[PDB]
Amino acid sequence: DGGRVAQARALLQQCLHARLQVRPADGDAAAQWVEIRRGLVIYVCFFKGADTDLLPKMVNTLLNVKLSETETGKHVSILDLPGDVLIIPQATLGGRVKGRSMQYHSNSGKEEGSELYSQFVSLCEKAVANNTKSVEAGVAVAHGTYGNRQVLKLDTNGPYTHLIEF
Amino acid sequence: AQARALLQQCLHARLQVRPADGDAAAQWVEIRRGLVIYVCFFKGADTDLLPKMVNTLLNVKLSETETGKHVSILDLPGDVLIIPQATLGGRVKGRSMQYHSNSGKEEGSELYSQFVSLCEKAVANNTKSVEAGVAVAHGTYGNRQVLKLDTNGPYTHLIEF
Repeated sequence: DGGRVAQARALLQQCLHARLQVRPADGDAAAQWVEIRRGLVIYVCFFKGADTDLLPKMVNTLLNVKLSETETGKHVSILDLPGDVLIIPQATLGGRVKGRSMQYHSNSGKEEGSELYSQFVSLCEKAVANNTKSVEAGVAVAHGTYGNRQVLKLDTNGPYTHLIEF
Repeated sequence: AQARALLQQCLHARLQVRPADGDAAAQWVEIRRGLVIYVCFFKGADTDLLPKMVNTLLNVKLSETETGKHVSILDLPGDVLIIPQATLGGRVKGRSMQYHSNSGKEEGSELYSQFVSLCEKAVANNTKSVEAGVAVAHGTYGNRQVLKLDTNGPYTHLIEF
């Protein structure tokens, strides 16, 4: 691969339930939240200098990878389970250790990463909306607010965590 | 490649360490404010590099203080929860995963135990950790890792060895 530099990183966990803060408390206004039920949590990090075709490859790969356990114990995709999807921006996955600190030099800048993040979210939403099984079961796609603290509670039957690099 | 570790910051975590057996309820461990270390060991991993691996993970600055600066889990100080997680070594192959480079049961189990033991020893040799009564807890190798996790931002990092 000649040292071809990575383009993104995604971490995938299975959940029974997730609750994610989408706005922090602000004075008299309480923090605001989104939840999902049984489903897939995708944590995403984008790197500088990636191909124009990265996002549809990521959507296709991640929604179709067979990581969700059926009632028989067989592994299917989130689209086939079917289940919810929660997307969490997680640029820290790009951090590389230097002494006792992390460096994030390969990470997309705030504007680039924000844009890629909104786009990724929207493509996932559409892909789920194109999927018959998902639509008919009423599954939902939820997502974290870019730039915020990802206050997350997660309930699992084994997160079954995988990492996929683009 | 020796190993992969995934690190997440928590306020609380609860991990099933024995499944329910008939009448016998599931058994569990917990930590409070702490670090969750998910670990995967590859085939051929050198046991003599495990102390350094422990050293790297317990001393990396990922835990937030009230002033917003970061310190290791030993300086925070907080708890440590170690979760076996060889799925982290999976490589995507179309719609499936391949785990070819992961240690087998015999080798994996042994590395895991040794790592756990070295983490315990490292915390017990840390003055600040001992003064505060922080605990190291660990999952059961090869069981289903039933986990509840409560975070103020998991702040998830990945470190390769």
